[PDB]
Amino acid sequence: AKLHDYYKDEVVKKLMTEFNYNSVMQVPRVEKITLNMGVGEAIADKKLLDNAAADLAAISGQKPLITKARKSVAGFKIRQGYPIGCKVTLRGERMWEFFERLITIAVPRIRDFRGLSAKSFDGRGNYSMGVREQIIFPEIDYDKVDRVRGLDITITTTAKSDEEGRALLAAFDFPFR
Amino acid sequence: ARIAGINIPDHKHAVIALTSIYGVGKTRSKAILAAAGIAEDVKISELSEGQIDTLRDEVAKFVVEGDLRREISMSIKRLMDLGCYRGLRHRRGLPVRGQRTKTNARTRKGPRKP
Amino acid sequence: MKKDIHPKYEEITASCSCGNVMKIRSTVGHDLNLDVCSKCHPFFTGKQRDVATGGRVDRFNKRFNI
Amino acid sequence: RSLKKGPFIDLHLLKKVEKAVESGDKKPLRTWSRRSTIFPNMIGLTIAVHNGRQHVPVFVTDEMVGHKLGEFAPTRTYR
RNA sequence: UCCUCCUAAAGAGUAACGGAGGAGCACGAAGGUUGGCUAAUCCUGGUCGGACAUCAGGAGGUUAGUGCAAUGGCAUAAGCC
RNA sequence: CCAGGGCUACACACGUGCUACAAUGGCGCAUACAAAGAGAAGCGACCUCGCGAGAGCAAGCGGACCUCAUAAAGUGCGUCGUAGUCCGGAUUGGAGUCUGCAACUCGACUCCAUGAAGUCGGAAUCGCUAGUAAUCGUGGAUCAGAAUGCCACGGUGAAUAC
Repeated sequence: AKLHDYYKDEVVKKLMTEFNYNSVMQVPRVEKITLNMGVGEAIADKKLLDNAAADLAAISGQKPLITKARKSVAGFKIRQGYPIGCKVTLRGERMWEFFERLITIAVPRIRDFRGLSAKSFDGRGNYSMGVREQIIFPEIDYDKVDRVRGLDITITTTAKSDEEGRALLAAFDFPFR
Repeated sequence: ARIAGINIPDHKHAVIALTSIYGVGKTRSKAILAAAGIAEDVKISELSEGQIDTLRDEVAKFVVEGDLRREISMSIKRLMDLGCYRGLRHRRGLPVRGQRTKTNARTRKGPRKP
Repeated sequence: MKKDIHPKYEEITASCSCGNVMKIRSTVGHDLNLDVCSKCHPFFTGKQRDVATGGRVDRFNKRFNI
Repeated sequence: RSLKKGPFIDLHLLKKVEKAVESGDKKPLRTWSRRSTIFPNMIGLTIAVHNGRQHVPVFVTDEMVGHKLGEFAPTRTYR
């Protein structure tokens, strides 16, 4: 949790004077980081799914939750209850250990990194980011992999506005475009 | 390895292995390994870490995989938004170096579909 | 967490080429050896390269030379 | 691509552009010299080069200085 | 032959070759209990990803759901695990 | 008469070619053996510069003597190891050289980068009887420049004909 005590000592005073908050319970905290990987080819083979589940478990460090189809969509030829996606919720200490590992080890490995968007906020302080290539995480060795299988990461924060949400991530050198 | 962004071949000699990067062929790769003091007959598996690093700053002197593609595509977009003759043939999709189109130019025009 | 269903989440050491050696916890297995890191990436100079788009009339003055 | 020792300009247009640059923004300058390059003192001038039958007007920006004048007058028209 | 609504005139019932629809089953869980949970449809953000999969958040408040027609009911859920 | 443009267009179809799809090959280094022909407002050594196309300086030659002009397949050695791969070279970007008043339409060539289609080709169909087919290079005319065409020249060199 090398960034958690970096948050607890450097960030919370750098942000409370940034927004003249009256208390320390006003500063936005990042509560959870969640890792979706929508497979969508599991209708063809229900072995491409748990191959896409092992590498989420390799990136995160915990066994992922296989998600099911919610309604039913015949435009994609799926029906209710079919396993379509695969998610990982990261809270607490492993959220912090994933957060340092993303911004120091993973995001520098991006082929043609130019800077993450500042326009990619939901409007409620949450930041979402797709990664489009799983190989930048060094837990997946290059030889065993058979599909590119990109994923997407959405960081949930307790920010009221995304202007405060952009200020929270900038204190962690979450770089930007 | 991860030379200049990608580079995972193996079992190849380093002059041929280096050519996987978009921006280096056989003669630029020979210029890399001469300036790095690496013999050309070595595989990447037998490369020490004290040799992979002195290629990364060596390959960094030439515009390669990342910033080369946006350089080339902007120069095409420099022509296409100029409205010049080469830009005009880039738009329609047709050979731009002044060669025939009566019977050939399948490369620019794709397959003969109808 | 639940036991025995998660991958082996152990503490490894990561060493980049710029000298930043860092201690993390990951399922790589041990001893990740990097090439680039946060304080090794050219996000402060390398992002600005094609932002410098270059001129066109100076190229003419590199050819007219007079 | 050609002629390192000096770029090429028509004197018929070089005399015409030096009069027109000191006379400010004028009517379009008719010319037939497609083969001449576009010197940097021609930026903003509305040269009208010949394409075979018309004098199509080209508005010279700074981006077109390495190029020649005929690159902006497509002589052949197509469907 | 049976079920639901209207005709049917605010209890019940009530006809016509009157107006609309269904049934001749399914289920060893879709039954019992205990514990838990709360929908539809939009909106923004997000790799492939697209009106429309899977994620995050907000709005919304049952417009959802009920093995099967329609009415009555259902949040203490009779809905979901 | 003149300038500019067209004869070079491009949804497509055909003819004749060239280069390929590789290991009887590719690439790297070393090295051997030709014939024929051209050359004066022409051919252009050697030397120097340039990665290179070339440039500068410039002898010699109207020629069995001078120059174009190092023939290439071959052969040795090394590597590649059957992959769309060190195959293939199209296309495109950038940077150049030369010719010419001038290279945009619309030249050839070099350099760097790129690296597509193609893994032997349907029905059909062509050429060839011996120094032939096949394959390898060289020269010439036309020509300021611009051929894979044409016309010539030699190298290696078959199979088969009941």
